[PDB]
Amino acid sequence: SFVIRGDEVRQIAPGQTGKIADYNYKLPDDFTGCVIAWNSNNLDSKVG
Amino acid sequence: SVLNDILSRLDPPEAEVQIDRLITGRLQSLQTYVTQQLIRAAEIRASA
Repeated sequence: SFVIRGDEVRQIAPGQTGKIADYNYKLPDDFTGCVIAWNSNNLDSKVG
Repeated sequence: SVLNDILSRLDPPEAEVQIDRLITGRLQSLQTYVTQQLIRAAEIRASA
């Protein structure tokens, strides 16, 4: 389960490279599975 | 044409695809060489 930013989602995929993919979580090339993302705007976002 | 440059310049996710092309070619070439090699050897054997 991740909190990842919106633009970043492209990164959670087998091949990608970027801050999230490099520094935080990396999939193997061989990854077998799905990535289900949905913006949870209401749950975690505040005026501050 | 150089293996190192692909590794150097390209990320592995991209590199893997590129090297793969290079691999099939040489492997094909060696395959052509051995096949070519076998026939000539046979020619030699009959002569021998």
